[PDB]
Amino acid sequence: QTLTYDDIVGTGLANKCPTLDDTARGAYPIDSSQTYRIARLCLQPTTFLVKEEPKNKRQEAEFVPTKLVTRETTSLDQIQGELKVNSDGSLTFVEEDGIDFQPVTVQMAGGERIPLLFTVKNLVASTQPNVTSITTSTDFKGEFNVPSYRTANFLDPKGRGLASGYDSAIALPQAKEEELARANVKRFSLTKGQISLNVAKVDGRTGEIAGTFESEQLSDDDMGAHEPHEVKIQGVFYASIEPA
Amino acid sequence: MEVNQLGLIATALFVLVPSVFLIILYVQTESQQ
Amino acid sequence: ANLWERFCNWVTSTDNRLYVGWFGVIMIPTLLAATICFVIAFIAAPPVDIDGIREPVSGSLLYGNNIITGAVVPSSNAIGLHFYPIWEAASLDEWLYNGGPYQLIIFHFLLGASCYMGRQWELSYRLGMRPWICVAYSAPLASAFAVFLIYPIGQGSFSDGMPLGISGTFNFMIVFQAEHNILMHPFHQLGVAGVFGGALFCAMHGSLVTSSLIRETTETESANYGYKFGQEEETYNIVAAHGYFGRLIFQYASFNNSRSLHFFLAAWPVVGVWFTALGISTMAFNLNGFNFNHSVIDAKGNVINTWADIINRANLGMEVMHERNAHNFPLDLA
Amino acid sequence: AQLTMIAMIGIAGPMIIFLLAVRRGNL
Amino acid sequence: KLPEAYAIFDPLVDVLPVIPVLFLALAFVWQAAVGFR
Amino acid sequence: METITYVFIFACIIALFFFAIFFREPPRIT
Amino acid sequence: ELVNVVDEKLGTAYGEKIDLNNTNIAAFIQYRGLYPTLAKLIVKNAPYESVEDVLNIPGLTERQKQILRENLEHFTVTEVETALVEGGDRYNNGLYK
Amino acid sequence: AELTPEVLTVPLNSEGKTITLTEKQYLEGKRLFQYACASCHVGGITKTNPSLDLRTETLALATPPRDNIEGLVDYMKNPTTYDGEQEIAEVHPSLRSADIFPKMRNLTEKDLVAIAGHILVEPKILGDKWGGGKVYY
Amino acid sequence: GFAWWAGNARLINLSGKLLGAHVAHAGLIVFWAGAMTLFELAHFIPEKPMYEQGLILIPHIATLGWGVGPGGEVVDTFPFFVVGVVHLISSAVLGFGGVYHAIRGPETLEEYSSFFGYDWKDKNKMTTILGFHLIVLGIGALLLVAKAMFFGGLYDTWAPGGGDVRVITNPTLDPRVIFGYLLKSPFGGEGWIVSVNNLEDVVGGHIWIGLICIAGGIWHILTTPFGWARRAFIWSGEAYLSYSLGALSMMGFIATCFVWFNNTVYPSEFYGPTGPEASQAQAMTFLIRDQKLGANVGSAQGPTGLGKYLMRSPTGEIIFGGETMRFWDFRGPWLEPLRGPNGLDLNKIKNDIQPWQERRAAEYMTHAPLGSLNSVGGVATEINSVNFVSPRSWLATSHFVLAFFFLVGHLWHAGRARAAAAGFEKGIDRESEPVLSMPSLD
Ligand SMILES: CCCCCCCCCCCCCCCCCC(=O)OC[C@H](CO[C@@H]1O[C@H](CO[C@H]2O[C@H](CO)[C@H](O)[C@H](O)[C@H]2O)[C@H](O)[C@H](O)[C@H]1O)OC(=O)CCCCCCCCCCCCCCCCC
Ligand code: CLA
Ligand code: CLA
Ligand code: CLA
Ligand code: CLA
Ligand code: CLA
Ligand code: HEC
Ligand SMILES: CC1=C(/C=C/C(C)=C/C=C/C(C)=C/C=C/C=C(C)/C=C/C=C(C)/C=C/C2=C(C)CCCC2(C)C)C(C)(C)CCC1
Ligand SMILES: CC1=C(/C=C/C(C)=C/C=C/C(C)=C/C=C/C=C(C)/C=C/C=C(C)/C=C/C2=C(C)CCCC2(C)C)C(C)(C)CCC1
Ligand SMILES: CC1=C(/C=C/C(C)=C/C=C/C(C)=C/C=C/C=C(C)/C=C/C=C(C)/C=C/C2=C(C)CCCC2(C)C)C(C)(C)CCC1
Ligand code: OEY
Ligand SMILES: [Cl-]
Ligand SMILES: [Cl-]
Ligand SMILES: [Fe+2]
Repeated sequence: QTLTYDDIVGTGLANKCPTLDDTARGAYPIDSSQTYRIARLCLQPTTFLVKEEPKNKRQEAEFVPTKLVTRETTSLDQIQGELKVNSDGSLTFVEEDGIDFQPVTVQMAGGERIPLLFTVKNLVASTQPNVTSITTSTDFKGEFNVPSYRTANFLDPKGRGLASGYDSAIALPQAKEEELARANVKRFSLTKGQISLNVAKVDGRTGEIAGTFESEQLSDDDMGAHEPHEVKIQGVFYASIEPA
Repeated sequence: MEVNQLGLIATALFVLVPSVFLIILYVQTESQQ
Repeated sequence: ANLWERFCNWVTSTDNRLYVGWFGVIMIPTLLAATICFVIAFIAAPPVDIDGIREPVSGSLLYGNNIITGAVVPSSNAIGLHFYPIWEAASLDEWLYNGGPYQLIIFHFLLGASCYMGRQWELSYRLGMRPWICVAYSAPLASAFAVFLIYPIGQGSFSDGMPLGISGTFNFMIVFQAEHNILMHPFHQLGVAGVFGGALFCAMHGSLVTSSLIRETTETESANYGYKFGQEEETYNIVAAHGYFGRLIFQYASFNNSRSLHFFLAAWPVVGVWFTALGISTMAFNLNGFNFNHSVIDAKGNVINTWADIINRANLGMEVMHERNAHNFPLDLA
Repeated sequence: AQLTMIAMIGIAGPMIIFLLAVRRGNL
Repeated sequence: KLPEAYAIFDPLVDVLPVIPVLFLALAFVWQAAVGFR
Repeated sequence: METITYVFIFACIIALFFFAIFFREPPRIT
Repeated sequence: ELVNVVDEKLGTAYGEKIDLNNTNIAAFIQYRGLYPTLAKLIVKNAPYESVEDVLNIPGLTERQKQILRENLEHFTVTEVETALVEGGDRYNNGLYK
Repeated sequence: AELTPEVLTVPLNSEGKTITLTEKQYLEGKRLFQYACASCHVGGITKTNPSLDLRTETLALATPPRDNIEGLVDYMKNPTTYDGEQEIAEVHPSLRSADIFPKMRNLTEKDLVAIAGHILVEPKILGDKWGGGKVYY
Repeated sequence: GFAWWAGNARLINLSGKLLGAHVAHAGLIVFWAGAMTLFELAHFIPEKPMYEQGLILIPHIATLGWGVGPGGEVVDTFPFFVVGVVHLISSAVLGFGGVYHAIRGPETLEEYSSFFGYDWKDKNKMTTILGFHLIVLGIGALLLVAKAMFFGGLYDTWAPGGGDVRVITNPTLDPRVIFGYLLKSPFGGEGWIVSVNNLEDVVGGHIWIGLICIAGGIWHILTTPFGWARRAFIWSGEAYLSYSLGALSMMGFIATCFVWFNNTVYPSEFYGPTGPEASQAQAMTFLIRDQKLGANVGSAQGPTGLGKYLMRSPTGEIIFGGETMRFWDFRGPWLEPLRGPNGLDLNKIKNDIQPWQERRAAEYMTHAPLGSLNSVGGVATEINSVNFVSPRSWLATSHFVLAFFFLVGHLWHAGRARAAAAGFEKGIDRESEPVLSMPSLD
């Protein structure tokens, strides 16, 4: 059975991606001729890991765990896009559209808030060659775009912005402006992230797949005010495949 | 925060000096009776 | 000698230094809960995302605030009117980011103050008093209900209730003026009449009684030692006060009856504050102050501005600036 | 005119007091 | 608008809802007439 | 240092309330 | 070394013509017969390397092409500015009235 | 200053002709504009789509030109998008859509001329305030 | 004992003049209901929504199924005329009775008849009059049921095809549903009984209420109060007044929130959109407009980083963005067709928004319940032109104000009742001041 809105509302289930049965160890075969889309792609994070900074030389900092403070507002869903077959048997998913970002802030020990734009925007992801069947060993690896957490109209607390706002620290009329450059000049970062998607379940009949995902991206830089942190997201996904 | 350094002593004396004045007056009142 | 009757006897006892009573049985715990949470949060709570846009606002002394700028910050707009007790949060960290202390403090407080009002009725009955001091207090209680509960109900969110802070109070009243024009609303004007008028009559009545004290002391001593707590005779000459004040205005503008005088002193500010409380409460449902924007036009149709239009320019400046990152659409409908 | 009818209506009440007091009844 | 057959009573009906207010006023005429006994 | 000052003054006011209520000049009839 | 990239862009053709790669869609109301239909097409099929590329949008009727020709000289192209085109800002840049 | 025949003289068509309204027609039109249009169009803006306003310069760049009595009367009958490419009677009030916008039912032809005349006259009186929005209040 | 300004307190123990005061005052009520309907109908233009016309009574009659057809279009005004005339006429009969009993009738009833006479301290007689009135109210509630099931139905804003008058054949009887509402949190997304959102539950709850009221009426005719109740209460006329002032205050507060939030038994077709509805409508309006221009509304990141048009509630449901994130608990007939199980459905948004929903969204965003005391519609900074204040604000504000004064009246009369019952309502007996006989506190 599939539920109605009034069954789900306020449960938190709306933030959970669909699960496949543990019986679902199939294979979805790929007619290299035919074309396919991804009708629905759903990414549910379960774990937010943030890289520490180790003070001194190549002491190689670790990824430490964090507390989510923004509640059940994290999943990406309704993502759709071309699933292509390439010359060499590889499959490539090209994202077209969807609810493909969520702001998240997590809290590290000591209380520091780390906000991030958890996203797969412009995801291009590709299997190995000679797939011919999607199976419980298929791996998609891809990269995507991570635009600035805030967009250009964002005004900081003293009225400063990029596409709007003051261009100076108006409360300090005759302060020397060079110390303030990084806070006064907002810039808009656009970085790249990486995702692996590991299929662990397949319903051959329906064309649904599910499994596990790890992605790496940068946290918010507050329009260039401070340097970002590297974030690692772990979680589970769900897609359904359709002939084109 | 980059607060005024003399705020502290300004505050301490603003409390201390008038309060002490009242305490002197009260204690020597109580020991008349 | 029955155990419960003994407890009922201590609860309602008039020999306790502070009266407890049945209302006090709710009041005490609820006010301690609200107070202790408020003090802890005012000192040490981390920034709160009041407008639900992941733009946290620092309210507490440890996070860079002073006494004037500090606040316990209202709960997140993402929550709206939803109930956010601690146990509905995944973690205290979550609850703190999202503004949970504000809900704990204001609901315990409103409960406890409501019982404070009941307690006033109740001790009056145990002492054989007339009962209506609590009707007087219902004017400030209603005013607290308006800014902490009624206005958030009408607007759809505790994020638009009054912050528990000094500068937060000012933010509240500025944004209220832009969205409602409380100044042009008659119920606020009676509030001002209630509060100006009460300060006036406070000063008059205090000056008139002091003017007419009966000489009972020397120049070396406080006149106040001429009243002895519980003396039967009045300590001033109300006929001398009436004779003074009647001549300053004219006879029949001055009270000769002390009971009418003191009732009048009770009624004036209580009623004006009832109205101002009802003004907040009705602007909660957007029945706003008078709008005379462009009401005077010349014979061609030119707008001829009035002071009301200058007010509107100011109101516009507050409107376009407040919650500057929170609006995506042209109308700020709540 | 609506000013006509609310005059005949508004005069009714006071007329009742007037008639009763110049006939000296239970007021 | 009222049914055509009652159109004649339009201006009476525009004044009717204020009549309960007038009963409040009336209690004060009465009490001035008896000296606020 | 500013935080400690604010909390110190606040705490002195609470102490003062305690003394003003429980260690007041008892009011005595005449 | 820190510049505001939206202010820099105002010092290019962007600050005097409708820029096919960056300008928000409301600006196409400025000239006749361009909004909403062609403006929708133009924004969807950006970016462009020269102004004249607009005419190779598949689907144009010959009247649509004519309208574009009458307005080629109000158009410019400049490098896509990420800040002007992320967030869907070419369709709604937060400015109303 | 006053409401003179110059003010009240607006274009009838795109050919060049003019009609001169009366004070009666103008006040008529203002009144019907409040009845039928100001809920969205107060002050010459458009609440539900602020990129399109009732400023004369905007109407003159509409396809079918709408900066004349005829353009406007026509629009109130068979509205189009700004480029004239699609009819929009299903989501904009007009006589063609008077089943679904009942307020248009009792509008006579002369009511349309008054409304259209108010629209063209008002910007001559208030200038930038017509269609400028809150910046000019 | 009482002054002219407390003059009605002189009726406390005059059951005959007090019957007249009550009946004459019930006449004023019926009179107002009558005149006001006729005043509204005299002013009513059917081609204008009711809520552009300052109508508060006609929408109550329409909601009961009279005068209207599909979509709330008014189709026949004669039931509105009838309701006003009948009320109007019936007030003369109450007014006649009222001034008869206040002026000429027996000043006290008890001498004339032991049935109609009462003494406030007679606990059996008082519970018996309460019994009778409980039954009357039970009947009143069932009249609503009878209309809904046997005399035309009621208007149903939720009926498919724009809303319509619909007869109710399967009222909800399940006590879990009906009493479930009584147990729902009053807080957001919950709504206590203000969340009732279908006519089946409305009609079912009224069957229950009528039975419970009739059974209680009968219970209170046949019983006298138990000793725990006898010792718990004050038994005096002023004390009964105070209890009822408490109850009407409570009910006034409830009605305030009902007309502010509920759009089932206050259809927005008639009353205008609720505050939340109009706010949701604006987000819908600009989602529709921007998507028509090519915007991908699901993927548009807004300035803060939340979705410009669409984001997630705190429990995950896809909802409208911007400040209206506070209003995501709103449910309405023009918007539910876009809801799937996870909240608003992006494929329904991209493909299946109809024109009627575009019109309704635009209509409601431009008729939000904001306006001035002098009926200038909209936000406080808008210029004169649109003469509109939502009936929902007029009814919400008016009943807030009345509810608050009745709570004050509750406190007034309850404390006085208590003090009068123990005998110190007139002040402190100098010769026996209770404080002077207590030990001092310190
Ligand atoms: C004057 C006359 C009247 C006399 C009145 C009586 C006088 C006595 C007055 C009492 C004064 C009490 C002061 C209250 C302090 C509240 C502390 C708090 O809440 O502190 C709670 C702490 C805080 O927990 C930690 O809280 C942290 C919060 O951190 C935050 O705070 C940090 C600073 O600490 C940093 O800022 C950090 O960055 C920031 O996020 C993290 O979230 C941790 O994960 C989380 O574990 O938790 C703990 O373990 C708490 C233990 C409970 C664990 C839950 C188990 C369930 C037991 C429930 C017990 C209910 C009590 C019984 C009731 C009655 C019984 C009969
Ligand atoms: C069902 C409702 C109800 C009932 C039956 C009573 C009944 C009574 N009250 Mg209570 N009362 C109520 C509600 C009610 N009250 C409410 C809601 C409040 C709070 C506002 C009070 C507060 C109150 C006080 C303070 C007192 C009473 C008293 C009394 C007694 C005498 C009252 C009298 O003679 O009035 C006479 C009527 C007047 C003097 C006129 C009142 C004028 C009002 C305030 C103006 C309102 C005008 C309106 C807003 C709009 C005007 C428009 C304009 C065009 C005219 C009587 C037993 C008295 C008492 O204790 O007796 C035991 C008393 O002292 N009442
Ligand atoms: C709904 C409002 C209301 C009602 C129903 C009443 C009713 C009553 N009052 Mg209260 N009262 C009110 C408001 C009200 N009062 C207010 C606002 C005040 C403050 C001024 C008072 C002050 C007051 C005092 C000071 C006293 C009363 C008393 C009384 C009772 C006797 C009156 C009497 O002797 O008539 C004498 C008056 C007349 C003979 C004048 C004629 C008035 C008639 C009834 C007007 C009817 C006109 C109408 C259009 C006719 C329709 C007829 C048609 C239907 C057939 C009566 C039951 C008295 C009482 O308790 O007696 C013991 C008393 O002492 N009242
Ligand atoms: C709740 C209101 C109420 C109450 C408690 C009373 C009580 C009383 N009245 Mg009053 N009276 C009332 C309303 C009320 N009356 C009204 C509304 C009118 C004007 C129509 C009168 C006119 C009136 C007069 C002229 C006289 C009384 C008399 C009496 C006494 C004897 C009644 C009796 O046995 O008659 C017999 C009872 C009946 C024949 C009852 C028949 C059924 C009734 C009429 C219909 C009930 C249906 C329903 C509940 C309500 C109407 C439907 C409507 C809502 C659509 C008694 C104290 C007499 C008295 O005391 O004088 C010394 C007297 O002469 N009454
Ligand atoms: C107008 C309505 C009305 C009124 C005034 C009364 C009045 C009275 N009833 Mg009756 N009663 C009624 C309707 C009414 N009843 C109906 C319809 C029924 C049928 C169910 C009953 C059944 C009934 C019984 C069976 C008994 C009474 C008794 C009594 C007396 C004591 C009341 C008491 O202590 O309760 C005060 C209330 C409490 C002590 C308990 C509080 C319980 C509530 C539910 C708490 C919730 C409050 C909450 C904040 C509000 C939200 C509601 C929530 C459920 C969602 C008093 C005379 C008693 C008596 O002496 O009978 C002879 C008694 O034993 N009544
Ligand atoms: C100034 C005086 C005043 C005025 C003019 C109003 C006016 C109004 N009130 Mg308010 N009210 C007031 C004072 C006032 N109130 C006070 C002092 C309180 C207490 C604080 C309230 C508490 C209150 C509540 C709790 C509610 C109202 C509501 C309303 C509205 C509807 C009234 C209604 O339908 O009653 C109902 C009518 C009756 C009870 C009379 C009997 C009706 C019978 C049973 C109907 C039978 C119909 C049936 C279907 C017929 C079918 C028969 C079939 C077989 C043919 C109306 C605009 C309602 C509203 O809209 O709120 C937003 C509402 O819910 N009022
Ligand atoms: C009362 C009868 C009127 C009149 C005379 C006009 N309107 Fe509207 N309007 C609305 C919207 C959303 C648009 C944009 C349509 C589009 O192109 O997508 C318009 C547009 C107009 C115009 C054209 C203006 C231009 O610059 O070209 C004109 C002349 C016009 N309208 C006149 C919205 C609304 C409403 C929202 C419910 C209402 C009501 C009206 N309009 C009413 C009227
Ligand atoms: C429906 C109808 C009807 C009915 C009606 C009626 C019922 C009426 C009545 C009415 C009335 C019921 C009236 C009354 C009035 C009154 C008034 C007019 C008042 C006045 C007042 C004054 C003015 C006051 C003053 C004063 C004084 C005296 C003292 C103190 C001070 C003062 C100043 C306040 C008829 C028959 C028509 C028929 C048709 C329809
Ligand atoms: C007691 C008293 C009082 C009060 C009183 C009362 C409250 C009254 C009542 C009365 C009443 C309550 C009245 C009413 C009346 C009514 C009438 C008399 C009716 C009639 C009507 C008619 C005539 C109608 C007709 C018509 C029709 C049918 C149709 C439509 C149109 C018309 C409307 C025309 C006072 C306080 C003052 C004083 C003291 C004592
Ligand atoms: C119709 C309807 C419905 C239903 C409902 C119902 C069924 C209801 C119920 C109701 C109820 C069933 C109610 C209850 C109430 C109760 C109360 C309100 C109580 C009160 C109490 C009190 C007030 C008390 C007091 C006291 C105390 C506490 C102590 C001792 C003393 C005294 C007694 C004083 C529904 C919603 C479904 C739907 C819609 C419609
Ligand atoms: O006024 Mn303006 O309106 Ca009531 O919401 Mn919309 O903005 Mn925001 O959050 Mn607090 O404040
Ligand atoms: Cl702000
Ligand atoms: Cl918004
Ligand atoms: Fe005094």
